[PDB]
Amino acid sequence: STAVQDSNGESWNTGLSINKGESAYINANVRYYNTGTAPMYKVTPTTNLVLD
Amino acid sequence: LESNTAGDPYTDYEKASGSFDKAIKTEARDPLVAAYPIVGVGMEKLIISTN
Repeated sequence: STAVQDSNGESWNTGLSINKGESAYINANVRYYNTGTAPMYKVTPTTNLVLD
Repeated sequence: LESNTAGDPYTDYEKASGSFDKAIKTEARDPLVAAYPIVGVGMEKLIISTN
Protein backbone atom coordinates (compact mmCIF):
# COMPACT_ATOMS: atom_id res chain seq x y z
CA SER A 1 0.00 0.00 0.00
CA THR A 2 1.61 3.23 -1.19
CA ALA A 3 0.45 6.76 -0.36
CA VAL A 4 1.62 10.29 -1.16
CA GLN A 5 0.33 13.22 0.91
CA ASP A 6 1.00 16.85 0.00
CA SER A 7 0.09 19.69 2.35
CA ASN A 8 -0.06 23.49 2.24
CA GLY A 9 -0.45 25.71 5.28
CA GLU A 10 -0.80 29.42 6.02
CA SER A 11 -0.66 31.18 9.38
CA TRP A 12 -1.33 34.75 10.51
CA ASN A 13 -0.37 35.82 14.03
CA THR A 14 -0.84 39.10 15.91
CA GLY A 15 0.74 39.92 19.25
CA LEU A 16 0.42 42.81 21.70
CA SER A 17 2.89 43.07 24.58
CA ILE A 18 2.69 45.76 27.26
CA ASN A 19 4.50 46.59 30.49
CA LYS A 20 2.71 47.61 33.70
CA GLY A 21 4.98 50.20 35.35
CA GLU A 22 6.02 52.26 32.31
CA SER A 23 2.60 51.92 30.68
CA ALA A 24 2.49 55.49 29.33
CA TYR A 25 4.66 58.47 28.44
CA ILE A 26 2.78 61.69 29.17
CA ASN A 27 4.45 65.00 28.32
CA ALA A 28 3.32 68.58 28.80
CA ASN A 29 2.98 71.81 26.82
CA VAL A 30 3.34 74.79 29.16
CA ARG A 31 4.37 78.45 29.05
CA TYR A 32 6.02 80.80 31.56
CA TYR A 33 4.69 84.27 32.35
CA ASN A 34 5.86 87.10 34.60
CA THR A 35 3.77 89.58 36.58
CA GLY A 36 6.24 91.17 39.02
CA THR A 37 8.33 94.33 38.66
CA ALA A 38 11.77 93.01 37.64
CA PRO A 39 13.09 90.75 34.88
CA MET A 40 14.36 87.27 35.67
CA TYR A 41 17.44 85.77 34.01
CA LYS A 42 17.90 82.02 33.52
CA VAL A 43 14.40 81.12 34.68
CA THR A 44 13.96 77.53 35.82
CA PRO A 45 10.80 76.35 37.60
CA THR A 46 10.18 73.22 39.66
CA THR A 47 6.63 72.05 38.93
CA ASN A 48 4.41 69.22 40.15
CA LEU A 49 2.13 67.12 37.95
CA VAL A 50 -0.75 65.72 40.01
CA LEU A 51 -3.58 63.50 38.76
CA ASP A 52 -6.47 63.58 41.25
CA LEU B 1 35.37 85.49 76.25
CA GLU B 2 33.85 84.05 73.05
CA SER B 3 32.72 85.80 69.88
CA ASN B 4 29.62 83.58 69.55
CA THR B 5 27.86 83.00 72.87
CA ALA B 6 25.37 80.46 71.50
CA GLY B 7 27.38 78.76 68.76
CA ASP B 8 25.40 79.86 65.72
CA PRO B 9 27.40 81.55 62.93
CA TYR B 10 26.17 85.07 63.69
CA THR B 11 28.11 86.84 66.44
CA ASP B 12 26.89 88.63 69.56
CA TYR B 13 26.75 92.11 68.03
CA GLU B 14 25.17 90.85 64.80
CA LYS B 15 22.44 89.00 66.70
CA ALA B 16 21.79 91.86 69.14
CA SER B 17 21.68 94.71 66.61
CA GLY B 18 19.63 92.80 64.03
CA SER B 19 22.20 93.42 61.27
CA PHE B 20 21.80 89.75 60.26
CA ASP B 21 19.27 87.96 58.05
CA LYS B 22 15.88 89.63 58.40
CA ALA B 23 13.81 86.42 58.15
CA ILE B 24 14.87 85.17 61.60
CA LYS B 25 12.39 85.27 64.47
CA THR B 26 12.86 87.90 67.18
CA GLU B 27 13.32 85.10 69.73
CA ALA B 28 16.85 84.74 68.31
CA ARG B 29 17.71 88.42 68.84
CA ASP B 30 19.43 87.95 72.20
CA PRO B 31 22.78 86.12 72.09
CA LEU B 32 21.75 83.41 74.58
CA VAL B 33 19.20 81.87 72.20
CA ALA B 34 20.55 80.16 69.08
CA ALA B 35 19.35 80.41 65.48
CA TYR B 36 18.86 76.72 64.70
CA PRO B 37 16.36 75.26 62.22
CA ILE B 38 14.78 71.90 63.03
CA VAL B 39 13.59 71.10 59.48
CA GLY B 40 11.67 67.82 59.30
CA VAL B 41 10.00 65.62 56.69
CA GLY B 42 6.40 64.48 57.00
CA MET B 43 5.27 61.51 54.94
CA GLU B 44 1.88 61.72 53.23
CA LYS B 45 1.40 58.55 51.16
CA LEU B 46 3.06 56.10 48.79
CA ILE B 47 2.10 54.88 45.32
CA ILE B 48 3.38 51.45 44.28
CA SER B 49 3.96 50.71 40.59
CA THR B 50 3.58 46.97 40.07
CA ASN B 51 5.90 46.02 37.21
